[PDB]
Amino acid sequence: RLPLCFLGVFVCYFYYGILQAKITRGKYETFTFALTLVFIQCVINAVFAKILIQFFDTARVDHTRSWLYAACSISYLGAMVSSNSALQFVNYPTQVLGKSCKPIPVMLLGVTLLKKKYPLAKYLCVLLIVAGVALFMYKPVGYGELLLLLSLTLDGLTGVSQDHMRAHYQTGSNHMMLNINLWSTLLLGMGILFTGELWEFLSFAERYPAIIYNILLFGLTSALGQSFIFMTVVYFGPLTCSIITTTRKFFTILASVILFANPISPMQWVGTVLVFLGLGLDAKFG
Amino acid sequence: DIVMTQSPASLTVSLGQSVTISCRASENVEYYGTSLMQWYQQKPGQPPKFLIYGASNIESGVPARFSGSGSGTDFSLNIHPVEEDDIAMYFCQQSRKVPYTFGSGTKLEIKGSSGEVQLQESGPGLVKPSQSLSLTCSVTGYSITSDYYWNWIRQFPGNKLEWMAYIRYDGTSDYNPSLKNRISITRDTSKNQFFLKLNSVATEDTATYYCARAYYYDGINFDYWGQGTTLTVSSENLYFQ
Ligand SMILES: Nc1ncnc2c1ncn2[C@@H]1O[C@H](COP(=O)(O)OP(=O)(O)O)[C@@H](O)[C@H]1O
Repeated sequence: RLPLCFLGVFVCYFYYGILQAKITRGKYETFTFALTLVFIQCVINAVFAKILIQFFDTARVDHTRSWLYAACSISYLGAMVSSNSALQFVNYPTQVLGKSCKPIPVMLLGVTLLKKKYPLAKYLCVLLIVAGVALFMYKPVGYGELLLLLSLTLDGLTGVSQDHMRAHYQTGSNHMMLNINLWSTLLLGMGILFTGELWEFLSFAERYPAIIYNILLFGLTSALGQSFIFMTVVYFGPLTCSIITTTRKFFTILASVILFANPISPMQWVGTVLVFLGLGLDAKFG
Repeated sequence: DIVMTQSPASLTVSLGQSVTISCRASENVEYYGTSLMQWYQQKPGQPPKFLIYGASNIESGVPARFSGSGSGTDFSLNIHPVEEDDIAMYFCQQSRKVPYTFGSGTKLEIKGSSGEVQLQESGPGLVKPSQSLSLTCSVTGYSITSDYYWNWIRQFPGNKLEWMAYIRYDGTSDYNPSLKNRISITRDTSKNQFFLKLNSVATEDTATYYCARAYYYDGINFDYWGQGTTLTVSSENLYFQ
């Protein structure tokens, strides 16, 4: 299962990033409607999850409490908005490397709240993976790093909530995805309506209807990814999903750099060898 | 469906001894590292009492004497300082799959021998075979539109429990797939009742029917039970007997 999930998430999110860059950097005026883009993505993902439930998991009955889904959705939205605000306040690469350090906060929050215990081998493997990924990514005053720290904390809280949900309610992947996406859609729609970006985005889309096409395609990609991601969240737990995401980002960066043939600095060599060492140790004892 | 087997049919123990009751499932009952097991205690002529959920968590208010252990397809319930109070039948239930099942039951015996939810069940005491039947469970002290599953269960002669069906406060209902074609569960919030209807009851349906309230946490737990109503299906009228 793990290789299949890795391959699917990697390719789907690579195409997702390509489409997101194409839409954002089109310069048709400038696209300053990120919030409505996330809202559309959430709506499409919710519709896809409903279709999957109706076609595959009709027999199952959801047992999770609604407030748990609401809490998970608000935590995820808070993480997203904090990361975007930090990116606005801080240079792009630093935000990327900060978001790459998800497993550490996820594990720490899990241990502190759910009282989970992990073997020190897992601790060392996760620390080594995170350090290697950070080192491989370019490595060179506050009030901008605090936002990244808050985003990491909110991501850890989301992981804790998902772990508790799956442990004590056996939540299905499709149900979890659908409910989280519905709550996120509600909150984002309320925020968009209040801020008024809905009308500006609608006028922008009417001026350039072609965007719609890409948007739809873009949204579809996200759906697929979320599915796999949520599967990885349920079958293996949030920590494994975080590690998978970080490793996927590292592999994408490594593939792009080697394709561009950018001189690989020795520090990047140490980073990649460390990432491989940690991944192998985790797999041998995973 | 999963079949639960309890190795000791009946255990003879002395006061103060440690007793271990074993239960085994036909299939793994672990869902993402948590064992979906429950243990109930039923005294004679009384509804089963909820004791343990998750195979390791003692229900609040239960004495610390009881404990649960095991994993995979083997579980055990331990009572080290057994007293006269904990003399009853013990049932192990699995919530891993929709047709929740109970073990054959283990009997324990001694040598030398407005502030809560109230449920009341009503229904005919004697019914001829092939006649549609309808039992009504009325709830007082609580509203069936709040967050709680309301289940209909039955116990055959021999103390072999069998979960018939349930309805959630949202109206979502689940049935035992074996009986999904024969029974139907409905509710009436105006009177705060819920009804179970059986079509063409046969002689095999003789049993004691309980209506219980359960909350889902690490599996479905029937914390609160009704007093049970008997139902006898016979081809003759019971008179002067
Ligand atoms: N533990 C998780 N729970 C829910 N969703 C997750 C989890 N991990 C990743 N995801 C999803 O996968 C996507 C990964 O995005 P990511 O690559 O982290 O964006 P960025 O590169 O801007 O940090 C997110 O949009 C998120 O919805």
